[PDB]
Amino acid sequence: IAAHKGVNQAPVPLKMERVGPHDVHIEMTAQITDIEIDKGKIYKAWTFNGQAPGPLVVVNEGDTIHFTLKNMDPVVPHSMDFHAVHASPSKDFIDVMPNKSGTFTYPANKPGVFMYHCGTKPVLQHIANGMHGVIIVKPKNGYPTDKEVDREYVLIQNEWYKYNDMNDFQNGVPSYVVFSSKALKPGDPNTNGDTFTLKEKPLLAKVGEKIRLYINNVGPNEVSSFHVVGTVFDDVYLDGNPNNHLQGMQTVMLPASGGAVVEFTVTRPGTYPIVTHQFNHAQKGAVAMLKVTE
Amino acid sequence: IAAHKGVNQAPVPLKMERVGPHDVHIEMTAQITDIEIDKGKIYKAWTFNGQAPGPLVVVNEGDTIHFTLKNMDPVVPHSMDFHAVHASPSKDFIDVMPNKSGTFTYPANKPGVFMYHCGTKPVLQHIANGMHGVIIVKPKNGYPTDKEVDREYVLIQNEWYKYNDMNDFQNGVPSYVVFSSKALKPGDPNTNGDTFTLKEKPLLAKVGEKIRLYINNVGPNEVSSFHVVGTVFDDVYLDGNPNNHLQGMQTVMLPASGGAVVEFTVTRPGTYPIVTHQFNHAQKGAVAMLKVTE
Amino acid sequence: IAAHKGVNQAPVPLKMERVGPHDVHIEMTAQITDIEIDKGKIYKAWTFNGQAPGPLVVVNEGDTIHFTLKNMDPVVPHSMDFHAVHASPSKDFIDVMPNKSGTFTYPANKPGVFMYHCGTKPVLQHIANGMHGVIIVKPKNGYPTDKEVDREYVLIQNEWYKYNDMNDFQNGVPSYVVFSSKALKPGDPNTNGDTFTLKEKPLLAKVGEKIRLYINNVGPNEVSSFHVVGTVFDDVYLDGNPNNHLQGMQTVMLPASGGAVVEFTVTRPGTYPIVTHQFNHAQKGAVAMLKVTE
Ligand SMILES: [Cu+2]
Ligand SMILES: [Cu+2]
Ligand SMILES: [Cu+2]
Ligand SMILES: [Cu+2]
Ligand SMILES: [Cu+2]
Ligand SMILES: [Cu+2]
Ligand SMILES: [Cu+2]
Ligand SMILES: [Cu+2]
Ligand SMILES: [Cu+2]
Ligand SMILES: [Cu+2]
Ligand SMILES: [Cu+2]
Ligand SMILES: [Cu+2]
Ligand SMILES: [Cu+2]
Ligand SMILES: [Cu+2]
Ligand SMILES: [Cu+2]
Ligand SMILES: [Cu+2]
Ligand SMILES: [Cu+2]
Ligand SMILES: [Cu+2]
Repeated sequence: IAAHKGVNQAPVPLKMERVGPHDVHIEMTAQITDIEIDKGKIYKAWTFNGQAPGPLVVVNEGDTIHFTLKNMDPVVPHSMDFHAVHASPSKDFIDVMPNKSGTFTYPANKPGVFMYHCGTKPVLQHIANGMHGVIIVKPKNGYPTDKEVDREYVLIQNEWYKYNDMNDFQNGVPSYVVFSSKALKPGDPNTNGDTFTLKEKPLLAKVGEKIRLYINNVGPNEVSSFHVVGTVFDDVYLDGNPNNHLQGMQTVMLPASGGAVVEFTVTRPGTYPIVTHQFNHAQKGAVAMLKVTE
Repeated sequence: IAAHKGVNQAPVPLKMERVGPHDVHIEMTAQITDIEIDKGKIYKAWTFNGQAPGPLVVVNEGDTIHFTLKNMDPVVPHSMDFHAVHASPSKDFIDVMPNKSGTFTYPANKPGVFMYHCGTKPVLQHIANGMHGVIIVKPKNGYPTDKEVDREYVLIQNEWYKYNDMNDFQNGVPSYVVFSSKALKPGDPNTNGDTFTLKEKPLLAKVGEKIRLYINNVGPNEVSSFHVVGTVFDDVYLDGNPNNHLQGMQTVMLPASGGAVVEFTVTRPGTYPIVTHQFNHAQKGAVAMLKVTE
Repeated sequence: IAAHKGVNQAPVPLKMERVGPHDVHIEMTAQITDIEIDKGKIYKAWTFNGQAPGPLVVVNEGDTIHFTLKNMDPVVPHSMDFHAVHASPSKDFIDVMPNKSGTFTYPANKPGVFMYHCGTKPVLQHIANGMHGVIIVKPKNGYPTDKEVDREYVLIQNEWYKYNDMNDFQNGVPSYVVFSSKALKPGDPNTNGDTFTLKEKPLLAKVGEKIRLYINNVGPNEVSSFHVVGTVFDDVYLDGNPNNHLQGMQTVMLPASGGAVVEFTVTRPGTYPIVTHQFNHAQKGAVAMLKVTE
């Protein structure tokens, strides 16, 4: 795209504020940002807020979201689809033209770990070029294992293909498959989907802790066989709904767009890889590390 | 196949009749029929009854099926495998030669949404060329959410490859991935697996309704990440068994041959896409629409 | 690998012995062994004990495993990762150099049907060349359907690619996809992952029996749509955990590394194919047979 040549828009922080007991304002941008997806490889991503996956959004079950999208792309229209919400797609997930803004409103009345993404046609193009992320909706009455959890992180899986290559997006294998982590609390890491960051700067935990991961596989195209080496998931909630409650799973199957809450215990000091167990994807990037110390 | 050149056998209606409180007769054909799978693209499909996927079959839990297959193919043998039934494959799913008929009998004692398909070797060839469909077995005591449902439809996912190309069927990506809908009640649409019909003639619903979809992914080869844009599934029954009961799922993972009953609420007027969220498949056809009016 | 040319190390039996009420010794080898994976096709596999998948391991829930690996490979390091155990990967799943041994100790405190595999980098290479298998951990209080089961077998799914070809392992479709069976009791078959053995020498059962299969899909890369032709699974326990309890499933979705216990009834005499319903995989080998007699 000739209007993207040389464009590298600095990342902009997510803006969010609660405006009532059950109402929240969220304010994101669509923007064109260079991301290093593998060592030496820059992808001029289409993003929300200059991150891909986009910034983490967390709301409470029952919250109405009043969402604004500011489109900084000079030429391409963008939009937002949150999987958390009940909405009319053809009224509420519509395009925002270059250099304009749009505001849309809709309720999040289901707890869980939901994908969000651009919904502009062709959707595959928009998601593959980087316009994906996660919204977590916290359950009103929690999960039944809340009191057992010591520490929590967010992980997102995505793929990268040949740059803006529709034929590759539809017909090709991924070039890279990657994890990212998005921050829940001050001090947590906040990364982009790349092959290396969570290997070189592992997530951190303490011996004996029960870890919860909020996870989503945003695709665009692949399913994920999510596994943590050296442990067994004690509890799994499919899509993060507390009712969907599995126990003792070695590996969690995630459809494209699928989420889960998983919880496991790290019993001994050491570094614990986190993988998709489709090992062609692992090999192409999708390995994160959790370093567990005394 | 030289004996298929120029062959285009008109579709024949499914014949079905109840012959006892727990016994039903079903009568299908195997036939060679030209189907438009994408605009301008004809596939000379191998079919049941001149539809691909084949016609919908609905029986009650406990019904014995007395199934007859009339093979109208001039040269290729065909057969029937219903996933609903308990049967001896090597006695009851056997071939019916060109211009002959065979009758087989077997019980459907498990509720759910089951694939059926030809079982002639090589099975991949027979399923890929179009010999697939769905049988629904209705549970004796229903589903626990029956009283909440306003409206229901059947959707089937399948793939199409290069015409009768075994190498492509085994080694290639799909050319097209498509939905079809099969009628449950008078007036419902009844379509074939193509890229466009359920975009141009959407399924219809009313604002506020709870929708149930009977869904099956017949493959042959891919798994499906089934999602309805702008809603969350309130309830999911895996394989349509009322015991397998998930809640609040954004996306349902379907193995090849896998089914589900899913239920969701459409809260606002508009058009709601229905997709597999493996967006390379979506892009290659697998998008249906649900138009929701006042 | 020049040091593997001409190498074909005879298979060595698994050594296992109980050394306390909750402690077991296991002793395996890593070795280079020619396996016939399809008729006329030899793969010089990297294996545990000269079988691929490796030998079956069965322990009780609560057992500590004291595992020894003897590396007979003349040049490549190997390791062991059991999905059953809680362990520090970077202390307990470490490499054993050529012509050396290592002993590692760790608890299996979760019931189920777990993958094991080499964990040497690049893991994809080690798993693809044959270093995979299953450990079953038997639940302390069984499964609730134990008393209904007549007969049981173990089945494992894996893929084979172009020989030791990293590009193919990461980017290519499988050449073959295969089942194997591993013995639980004297007289049961014990086979390697190949296209033909369980077609030519089917598993055996009697009319009317309820069959349990312990199943795992070891990948490396594909997911599995597991189905038995001519029946419906009465009960399914995901990952073999008795809590994860589905009913009436036609087809069970298995992630890569994913397991299950499945149970079904064979009602009539005949031969019952067992497949992955991703029929491109079936066609490339992944069909086993169960011959059911009076
Ligand atoms: Cu309130
Ligand atoms: Cu507002
Ligand atoms: Cu966009
Ligand atoms: Cu979506
Ligand atoms: Cu792929
Ligand atoms: Cu703790
Ligand atoms: Cu009766
Ligand atoms: Cu009859
Ligand atoms: Cu046929
Ligand atoms: Cu089948
Ligand atoms: Cu494909
Ligand atoms: Cu209603
Ligand atoms: Cu004891
Ligand atoms: Cu010992
Ligand atoms: Cu190894
Ligand atoms: Cu593993
Ligand atoms: Cu493949
Ligand atoms: Cu019995």
